Amino acid sequence: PRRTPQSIPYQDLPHLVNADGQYLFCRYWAPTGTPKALIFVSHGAGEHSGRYEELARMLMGLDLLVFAHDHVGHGQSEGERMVVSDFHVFVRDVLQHVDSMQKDYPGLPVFLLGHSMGGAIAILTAAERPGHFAGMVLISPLVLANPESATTFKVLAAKVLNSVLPNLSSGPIDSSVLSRNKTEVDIYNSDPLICRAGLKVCFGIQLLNAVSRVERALPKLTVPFLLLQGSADRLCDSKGAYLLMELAKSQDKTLKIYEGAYHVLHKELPEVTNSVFHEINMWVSQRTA
Ligand SMILES: O=C(c1ccc2nc(C3CCCCC3)oc2c1)N1CC(N2CCN(c3ncccn3)CC2)C1
Repeated sequence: PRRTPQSIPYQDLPHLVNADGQYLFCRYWAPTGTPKALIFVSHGAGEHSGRYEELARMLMGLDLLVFAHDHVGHGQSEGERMVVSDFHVFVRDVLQHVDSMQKDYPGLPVFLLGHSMGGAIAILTAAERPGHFAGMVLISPLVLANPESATTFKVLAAKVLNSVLPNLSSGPIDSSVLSRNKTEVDIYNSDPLICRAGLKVCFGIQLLNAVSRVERALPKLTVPFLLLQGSADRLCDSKGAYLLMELAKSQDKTLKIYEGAYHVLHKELPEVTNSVFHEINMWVSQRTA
């Protein structure tokens, strides 16, 4: 019996098998009646789909069918943890899931919501299907990395590759600098489905590939979007938010900057998180009326 990394049989769980034969754990939040639209939620590196429960419940309350999976190497899905052969695998697997849901609900508009790496995945998914998605909501998407961090990582990756240095990775995710809400930090840290290990050089290289590919995709993007960004984001530099506003060709694009807020806006201080939920609710409501 194929089992999750936590030893639970997939036969008992919602799942999909991707093109590489790997089982991905799925999550669904369906309203009681006919949905007005579909929305795929794309989580970031080191986390998983269960971290979106409250956002998904809000969106389902707007009569959308919300759906997600754990990206390969994450959460309850198969794969070596926080490894991917090529970043495109994530996008391919999103497109499989979206295509399979759309055929079950033909004619319904489909939105994307993504955070951080999951925002880069959203951008690249929309760009691979020009004109197809109804909208995207991006919470601190990975567009430009913090320049000092990116340089540090490139130097590390070069040392590791050009001197074959062993047992060296980049640092782990530091949740304490990614939200001001200490309670949320503690909740995240004790989640059994996150990855707390150092980021491997091979995965970092794929995140740099994502950044490069995002920049090439931006001038091609036409999908409507809402972009939410914290000014004190230590991971996804706010300069990237401005680059997305500048280069996307979308006729419907809006940016809200949260002054002083850190990266994880949907798990931030209550004044910020409450606003984030409100803004997403209004923006999606207006576009599914
Ligand atoms: O997608 C990411 C992520 C993680 C690590 C990264 N490193 C880079 C750069 C580094 C330089 C080279 C180019 C790539 O980009 C990343 C993106 N995620 C999702 C985010 N996490 C943070 C922790 N979280 C959290 N923290 C506190 C409270 C609640 N949740 C959940 C979401 C981080």
